Amino acid sequence: GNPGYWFAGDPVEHPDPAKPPIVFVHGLNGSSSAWFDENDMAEQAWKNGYDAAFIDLHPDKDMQDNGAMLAAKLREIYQYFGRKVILVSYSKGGIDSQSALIHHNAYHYVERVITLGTPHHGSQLADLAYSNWAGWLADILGQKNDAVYSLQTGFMKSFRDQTDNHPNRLKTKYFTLAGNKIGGFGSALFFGGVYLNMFGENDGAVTEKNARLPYATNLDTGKWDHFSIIKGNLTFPVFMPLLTI
Repeated sequence: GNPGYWFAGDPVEHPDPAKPPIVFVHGLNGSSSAWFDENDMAEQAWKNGYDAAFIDLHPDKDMQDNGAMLAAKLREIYQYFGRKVILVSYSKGGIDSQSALIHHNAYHYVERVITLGTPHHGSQLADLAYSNWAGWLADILGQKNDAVYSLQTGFMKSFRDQTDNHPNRLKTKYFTLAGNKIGGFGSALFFGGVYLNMFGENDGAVTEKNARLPYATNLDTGKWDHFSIIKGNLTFPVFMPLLTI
């Protein structure tokens, strides 16, 4: 995509003050198109009466650069909607989200954060990419860069240390969703799944245990793989009750 660029979705037919706008945050090596290409998430939000905005952050930069950018654009989005937004963030987007709120003081603009298959404790596949490059691994992760590097478990352990004890952490409600379904036969997540099976239950890219935050409302592991977890028809109804206050 185009980093820094954000746009609002179609205006809701029947607006509701009880329904905060949702800012959708993509993952690693992605863009706002993740919510639209072969995905009905944008439609799920709009048809259920939710206003929304979609942002392109860096597909190739770490949570610090993405956190700073996201925090900057959240100020503009807050001004656009005239109220606090909910973040629905996928994969690395969940980490960029926390960085924005905690380390870049974006908490002022956000009601709550819902993370979908975010490797909050790092990716063993990212560890593998920086030890053994696999052809199939490029399909799950994208090509090696600062963003993939920032997903290593060692790097994430350090991020966790500096974030989980920060005073700003307590100012926002966190919710996590995680999958236990490995990629279907013929998908790159089949390989990632059987590899991650050495570590535990996983969605083909992130282990269920690494997709959680100690202080978050950790929603019961669903039968989703890393790609199916962002499919609107599958997970929007699941986190829809959380889209309140």
